[PDB]
Amino acid sequence: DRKAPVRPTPLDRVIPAPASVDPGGAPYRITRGTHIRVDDSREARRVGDYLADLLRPATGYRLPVTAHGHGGIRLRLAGGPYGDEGYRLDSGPAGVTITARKAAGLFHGVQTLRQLLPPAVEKDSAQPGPWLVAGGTIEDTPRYAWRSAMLDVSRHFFGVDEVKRYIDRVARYKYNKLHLHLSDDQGWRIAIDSWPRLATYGGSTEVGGGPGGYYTKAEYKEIVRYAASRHLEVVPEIDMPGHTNAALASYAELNCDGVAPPLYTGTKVGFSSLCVDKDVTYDFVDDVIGELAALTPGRYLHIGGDEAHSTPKADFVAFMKRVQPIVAKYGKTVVGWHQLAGAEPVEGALVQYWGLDRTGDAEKAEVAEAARNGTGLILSPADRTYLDMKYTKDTPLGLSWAGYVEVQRSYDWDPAGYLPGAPADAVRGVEAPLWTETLSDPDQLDYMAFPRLPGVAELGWSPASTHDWDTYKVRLAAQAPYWEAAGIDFYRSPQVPWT
Ligand SMILES: CC(=S)NC1=CO[C@H](CO)[C@@H](O)[C@@H]1O
Ligand SMILES: [Cl-]
Ligand SMILES: [Cl-]
Ligand SMILES: [Cl-]
Ligand SMILES: [Cl-]
Ligand SMILES: [Cl-]
Ligand SMILES: [Cl-]
Ligand SMILES: [Cl-]
Ligand SMILES: [Cl-]
Repeated sequence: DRKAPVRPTPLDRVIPAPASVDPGGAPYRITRGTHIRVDDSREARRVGDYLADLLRPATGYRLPVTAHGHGGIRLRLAGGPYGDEGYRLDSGPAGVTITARKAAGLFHGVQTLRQLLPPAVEKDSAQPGPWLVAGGTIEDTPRYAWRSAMLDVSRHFFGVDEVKRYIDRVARYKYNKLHLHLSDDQGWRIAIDSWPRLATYGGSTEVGGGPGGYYTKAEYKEIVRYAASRHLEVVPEIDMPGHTNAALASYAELNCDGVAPPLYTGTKVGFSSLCVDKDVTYDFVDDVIGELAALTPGRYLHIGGDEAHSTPKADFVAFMKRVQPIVAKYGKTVVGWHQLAGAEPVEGALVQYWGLDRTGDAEKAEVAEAARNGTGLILSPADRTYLDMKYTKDTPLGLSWAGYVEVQRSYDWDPAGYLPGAPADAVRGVEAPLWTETLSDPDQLDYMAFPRLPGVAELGWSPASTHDWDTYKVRLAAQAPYWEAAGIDFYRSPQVPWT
């Protein structure tokens, strides 16, 4: 009977683990007459409608959203110790109430509520339920404010609707940032009006050849809009000065020898570089960042900086000295991969660490030295949170350059002391990147993202006090029938005792 439990989900059985769980008393039961009652604002109705949309198919209930009356489900904005993102959830026969300071907090509370409900809530046709929500109180706040998921759309392109699907997968677990890898050697995926061939030519293929694709400005604005309605701040990346072949192939004049290389359809790295010695390079960078800044309402622009292995250290430092201030010129905070830690991060910058256990002490020290010097740290170790990494040697998709990453390995660590010598106050949070050298459709994205995606969300959200593999894997095993009912393919790890 694992498809419809006799009894409700325990109040504590939630990913991420809530900061505080106080089970007690009888559950609330949603019945055909339940109303979703919201505050009288466009943003409170927005969350209510989002909740109503999640529940209507499987309940068959009308679930009207109103700002009058005493709804059995109440989303209220109120003072409280909940920050921009925390919430309180109270549940019992008198109703479910979710209280927060800001809409993002109500939305996060919605994400807990959908796991308190039974797996049948994922179905697109009406079900018995019963629509029970365990009784008690959850009081929940995030440990880290940077909790991001990356999608690589350069290696294989994914259109607006496929990004919206992936957006909805991550929203489940209280991620608050969506990092988009918009350019690389195999693709340029954002239309730039000052440099139109970047999209029309540089976007014309992908890994393995054939059609590629790109986002018109309107498509990209719709992605940003959609992400925002799921409370994801979009962090765009234009990788530079390496991983730049699609741009180089698009404009001969950007190449140091003035000859445009061919379009790249392979799956290797390191061979491309912008021309640090040419003035146009910085005209090009300034136009691109300018246009991307304008499309970007979030606070951050990612300039990459990884694997510039055809850029000698001194030219790479030079290049980064010049381009970093362009970002603040257009009003944004710079993010780079942690190679930037070795080219003088500007005030306010963050760096994303993608090293592994085999990384050497000198490289890790450079990153911890930048932390000491005030650079924020985003942690995404390649042998922890790279969702493109194989689980075992038998995984059919993915890469293995970082070894194999089973479910326990991905989950079982503490960002706060992970980097030797790094002040734990320098750690802004975690990211789970999903690179697409090997992935070309959304079902494939799912199989590599699930089941590790929730775990990295937990490292970003939950108190370290709640961290424990043996109890976490029980909570994680409970997702199986939810994912099955939703059509989310996932790797049935033997380490996880699946429900
Ligand atoms: C910042 C990083 S990770 N650079 C890269 C190396 O590893 C990834 C493969 O896992 C690849 O897609 C990407 O270009
Ligand atoms: Cl209606
Ligand atoms: Cl009233
Ligand atoms: Cl908000
Ligand atoms: Cl029914
Ligand atoms: Cl925030
Ligand atoms: Cl989903
Ligand atoms: Cl190749
Ligand atoms: Cl390679």
